[PDB]
Amino acid sequence: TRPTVRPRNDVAHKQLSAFGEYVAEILPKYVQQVQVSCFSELEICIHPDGVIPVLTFLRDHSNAQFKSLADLTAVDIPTRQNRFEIVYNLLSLRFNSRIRVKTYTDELTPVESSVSVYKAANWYEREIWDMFGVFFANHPDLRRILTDYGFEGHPFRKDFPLSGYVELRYDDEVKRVVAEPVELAQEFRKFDLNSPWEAFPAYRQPPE
Amino acid sequence: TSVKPIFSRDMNEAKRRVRELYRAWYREVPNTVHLFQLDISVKQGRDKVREMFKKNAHVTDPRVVDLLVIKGKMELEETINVWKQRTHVMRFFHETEAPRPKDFLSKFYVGHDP
Amino acid sequence: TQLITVDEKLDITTLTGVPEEHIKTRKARIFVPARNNMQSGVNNTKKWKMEFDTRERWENPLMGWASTADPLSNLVLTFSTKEDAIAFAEKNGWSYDVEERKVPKPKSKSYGANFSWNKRTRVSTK
Amino acid sequence: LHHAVIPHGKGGRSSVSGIVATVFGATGFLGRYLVNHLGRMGSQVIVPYRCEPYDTMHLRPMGDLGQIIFMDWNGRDKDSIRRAVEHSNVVINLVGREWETKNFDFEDVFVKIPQAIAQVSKEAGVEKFIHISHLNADIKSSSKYLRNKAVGEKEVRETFPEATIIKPADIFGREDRFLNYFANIRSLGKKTVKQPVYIVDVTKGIINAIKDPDARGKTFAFVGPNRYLLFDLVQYVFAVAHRPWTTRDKVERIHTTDRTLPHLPGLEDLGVQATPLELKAIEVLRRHRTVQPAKTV
Amino acid sequence: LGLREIRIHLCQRSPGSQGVRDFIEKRYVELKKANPDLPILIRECSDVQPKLWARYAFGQEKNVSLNNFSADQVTRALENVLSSKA
Amino acid sequence: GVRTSPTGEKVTHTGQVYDDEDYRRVRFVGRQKEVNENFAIDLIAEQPVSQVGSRVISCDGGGGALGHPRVYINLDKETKTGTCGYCGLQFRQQH
Amino acid sequence: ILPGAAYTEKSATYVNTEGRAQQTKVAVMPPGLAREDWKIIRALSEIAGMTLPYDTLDQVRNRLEEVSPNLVRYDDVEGANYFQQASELSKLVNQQLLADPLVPPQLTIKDFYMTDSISRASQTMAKCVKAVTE
Ligand SMILES: NC(=O)C1=CN([C@@H]2O[C@H](COP(=O)(O)OP(=O)(O)OC[C@H]3O[C@@H](n4cnc5c(N)ncnc54)[C@H](OP(=O)(O)O)[C@@H]3O)[C@@H](O)[C@H]2O)C=CC1
Ligand SMILES: [Zn+2]
Repeated sequence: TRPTVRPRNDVAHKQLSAFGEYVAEILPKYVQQVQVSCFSELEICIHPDGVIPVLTFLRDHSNAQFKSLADLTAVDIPTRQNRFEIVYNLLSLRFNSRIRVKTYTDELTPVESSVSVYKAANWYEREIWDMFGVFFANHPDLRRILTDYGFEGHPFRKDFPLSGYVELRYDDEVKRVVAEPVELAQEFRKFDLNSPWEAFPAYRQPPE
Repeated sequence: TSVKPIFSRDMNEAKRRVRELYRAWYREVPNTVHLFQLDISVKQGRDKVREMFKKNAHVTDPRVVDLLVIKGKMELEETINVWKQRTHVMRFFHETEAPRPKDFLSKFYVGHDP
Repeated sequence: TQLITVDEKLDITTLTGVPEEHIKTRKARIFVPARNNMQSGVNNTKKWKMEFDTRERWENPLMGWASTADPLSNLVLTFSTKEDAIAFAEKNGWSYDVEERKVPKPKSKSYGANFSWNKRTRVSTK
Repeated sequence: LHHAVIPHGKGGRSSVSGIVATVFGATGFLGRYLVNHLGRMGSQVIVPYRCEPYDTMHLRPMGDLGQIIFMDWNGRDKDSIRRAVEHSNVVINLVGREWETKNFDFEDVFVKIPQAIAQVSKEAGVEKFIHISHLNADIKSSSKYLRNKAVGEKEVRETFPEATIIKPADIFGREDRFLNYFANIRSLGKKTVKQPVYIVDVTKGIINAIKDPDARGKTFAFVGPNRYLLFDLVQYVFAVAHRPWTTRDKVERIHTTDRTLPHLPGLEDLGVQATPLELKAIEVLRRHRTVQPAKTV
Repeated sequence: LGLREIRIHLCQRSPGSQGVRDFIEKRYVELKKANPDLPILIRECSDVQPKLWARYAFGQEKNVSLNNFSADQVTRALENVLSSKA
Repeated sequence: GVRTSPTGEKVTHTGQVYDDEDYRRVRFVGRQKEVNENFAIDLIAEQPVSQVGSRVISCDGGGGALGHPRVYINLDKETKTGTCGYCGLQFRQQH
Repeated sequence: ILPGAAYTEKSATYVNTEGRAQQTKVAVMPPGLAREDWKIIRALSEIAGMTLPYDTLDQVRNRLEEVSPNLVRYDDVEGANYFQQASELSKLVNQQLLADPLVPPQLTIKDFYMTDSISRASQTMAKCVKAVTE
């Protein structure tokens, strides 16, 4: 498996598993899962009440020092009853390492804003308000950042269509750019691409 | 059934926030018609405010009406600060849109939609 | 305390920005998609799908393209179970209907049955 | 009915309204808003233009792709009229000048060219023909405008007997020559009574006259909801505008009272609620700003 | 102006339909012999409650719940239908 | 191999032409309907049938890697020639 | 003539020979000015001044449940009892058997391909009939 296969990094896998045990036993109040992928990335799946206690810890513990918030993300998985998955990506420049802190919410449960831990988050979770509708409590200035000012709905939800519900055109009667219910001259052609054969038997789910 | 609140513990505090938001919109509407130099009246903009509040009047969940007050305050903050243009304020008034057929018969005449 | 009790039915239709025309006139369909009979694989019959009723597609006068006015025309949602799809349809106010999962029943196979002494299940060729 | 002209869609920009319109005089004040209101339903608008193509550019965002066909024409060339109308199912005439020129008098613009358009539209098989007269069109009128427009109305009626002939009184809008004439005059007040009609009301009247099969062969009178004396109307215009090119034929039409024709149907018989001038005069005359309403009769 | 059809909805297995079931096993046949040109549509279904629809002239329909009735009560409701004719 | 409808409109290699009572001819008024006049169904019929001495022939369209994928055409039927499914070149067993 | 929707053009309840009610879905829309069938009948009833008490498809199906509630229980065969009582009613009138032998209207594959208005308007079915007759 030399030329074309990605070489597995076992040292980083061992170190991230050990540090994941470390985080899981320092913070048992909030940590729900700890996992390490085959390409050696550590995910710490926590309860949403511990956004501030975990992320401060990783920012301030002498064996963590995750002083950088690389990215903050939501993922909409509608079959989960807590359909939004808030993903923090942290960088420790001291220990040259990355950690992922994942948590959950639905449309109505507010996540605590992490601006007091990382100020970097100030726009990012603001984007999570704009794209997903996840509310962040105790945010300094929570409002839309990317959508238009009269925009209704949250676009990166997966029950939101690819085109919107409204589209703009200039109207010469009212002398104004106006919004109208969307009509496409060519509908977006949905392609059903998934093969009916199983691709990865290592990821086979057990039947009912 | 035990959920985490947003601002309001029940519907009384929630209706209080709805009521303060309606007060703020009612106060803002003449300034909006002036500085955007809209071609509507203050009565008409306040009727659109009342229409947007009474559209959501069927809701019995405190968290949903908390988020509705949050989004109404975001709309008002984008209107007081001149962040909307005239176009975004007048998108509430569907002026260029043709009136939809409302009865069964004209919806039968124009097409396939229920 | 820091928790409140809401006994109400979950409804987020006022928050999702969806126009009312595409809430109370659309029929969500919750179903496991049938296996494509061009093929023997079953990996597409594993999950539940929520689709909607198809609306009018017409001919574009310029190019002949399929013009639509339906925003929910390409919206297919994927769910692990039936109850997740039903909870998601009820959460969004979509009137739905549910087809049950149709599995193939357990067949009784025997290669020796192709060569019976007295039964009609003999093969005449192989 | 042909399969390409059956209406489809929900009546938006990419829809098909089933209306194939040849709008003569689409580059004017009325043609602007008529081609706007047609192009937003998804109508095949044919715009024959006389002018520079630059002066037609504002008509281009009004419809979807291929839904406005611009083509050259000439009033004294019937071949170009046939080249414009032979595919349409409706032909709307909006050709007009407030002044007579070196090459086109009032008889050319109001008698010759509408009769030519209506005759070539009759012989090409066009289903619907709409012609726009003026409310005060009279044979014994004091102004040559109204005399030639009455003669042209009579000729259009006798050469296309199913022509919907429409009488607007005085049309106001952002590009009018009625309130913008009074705002830029800085002539007097007389016993002249006027009821001015709004341009979107006239445009909705023309489109509802296209859609109505009862409007064939009728004559409609599009008037405003309120009759004003000329003096307090002009004072209301100078009041809204924050104030303290012409010809004598224009002055003869300003001092012509808008006649009352109760036997002709109006905007309400096409389903248009006529907008009063106090709702739209601020929208028209906001540009002239560097108010108690007028009295009706 | 007159009765036009009778519709009897019932379950196959619910106990509330039991008397309705006992109405059909014994008393339907001489019912149908007495009204040979009257459509008495018996409609069994899975988990419905028993019901007696009477359709009259010009589309008018009356509705009698036959739930938990004995066969005599079903007989009396049905003969009230046959004798009323509103 | 173009021909013309009674409206004076050219018929494409597909066979598309608008009707007389179709309004959509107005798009070519003052302009032109652009058709391609090299119909491929007439051009491939000008190619002579290749006589070969084998039972199965291979065809890649000519040019090697510049043609189509190389397919194998059987030539057992003497009633019909064997046509390339990509290029349309036809072959006959000469025996 | 009232142009109606075909079975691919409407969501529509059909019941097979074993009593199983089923529903089509809309695949394409009816061409031109053609409409769904009960929409046409309901619009006619509103023009005639005897407006039927339904507006949407769910309300039609509520009426359809009112007339027989097994027409809204999809992919469900409902058991039908009472063979004894129908057989006792069948013994009343003694209709006489004719001397004509039982001949089905479809004897060969020739008569299979065209039975209704969709199959007779098919060119594929015409090619099938022309192939099996030669
Ligand atoms: N208040 C009003 O304006 C009223 C108007 N009407 C009638 O409604 C119609 C439209 O009015 P309105 O919009 O104000 O008119 P405009 O003056 O704004 O424009 C008239 C149109 O006709 C075209 N046109 C004029 N003369 C000729 C000609 N000799 N040959 C070819 N085209 C010509 C112009 O084209 P181009 O751009 O090339 O000059 C222009 O597109 C007219 O017939 C007018 O008489 C009736 C009652 C009231
Ligand atoms: Zn080849």
